Amino acid sequence: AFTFAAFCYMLTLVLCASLIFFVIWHIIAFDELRTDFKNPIDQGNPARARERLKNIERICCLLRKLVVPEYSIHGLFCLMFLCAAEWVTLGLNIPLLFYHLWRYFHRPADGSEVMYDAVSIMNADILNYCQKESWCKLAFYLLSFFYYLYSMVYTLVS
Amino acid sequence: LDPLAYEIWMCIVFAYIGVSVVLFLVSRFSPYEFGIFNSLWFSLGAFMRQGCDISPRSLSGRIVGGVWWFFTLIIISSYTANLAAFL
Amino acid sequence: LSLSNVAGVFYILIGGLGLAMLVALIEFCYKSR
Repeated sequence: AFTFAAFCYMLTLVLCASLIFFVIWHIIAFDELRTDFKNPIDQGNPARARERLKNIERICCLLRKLVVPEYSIHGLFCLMFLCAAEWVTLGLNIPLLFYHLWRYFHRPADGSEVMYDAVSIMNADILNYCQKESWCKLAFYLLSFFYYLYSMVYTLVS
Repeated sequence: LDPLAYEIWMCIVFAYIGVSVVLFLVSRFSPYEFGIFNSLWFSLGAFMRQGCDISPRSLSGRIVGGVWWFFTLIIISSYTANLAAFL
Repeated sequence: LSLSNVAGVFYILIGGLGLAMLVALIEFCYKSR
């Protein structure tokens, strides 16, 4: 009983795998950043002082790059389920799409233009908030992946 | 468009999207360029049998290219056949 | 032409994409190490 919606589910599962990997790399980067920031050895050390700045710049640039693929791919999921005539899953996915739009466009805190500028991204509140958000996002992506698998099998067998 | 039911056309569109996305991810985060724009260009060119100036150089992009070529071959050979009748 | 007739091609395509991303992960790990 192959159907357009079933293929959408298969493709969405394939891409949710990569989304999961992106979020995992994000949480790993933030764990490393937190461990380094809590470590003041780089602070107040004439040697390797530039090392901390270089690491911060590297991480901020890398996660500045990793963000657009995730957001655009989730938007692709939303569009696909819109055209698939799937209403439950699209409703479940729109809130996170709006969250991503808000994150990318709001520009709060009167800070720098970029999301991770490595200058205002050193506030402990920022790290805590984003680590919690990333963990919640990972949990949601796992749940969505399993839901996609279950829906795919259910639609296909039907 | 009659030779193929609209379900197949929608699946074709979203497969053309998915393959290009996959190729973008594979090349960007596992390199030896292939952005998203050139990736879509390559996928479209391969769907229409007109090759492009760029070919994947890694194994992980070449697998995608191969399956895309097989898929487009099958689909075009299915569509082309019995196309004057529907016109 | 009904989608049921050619579904195998899409099954094959999805298998290929999954295998390709798997291989990309493997190559990434080898490059890192």
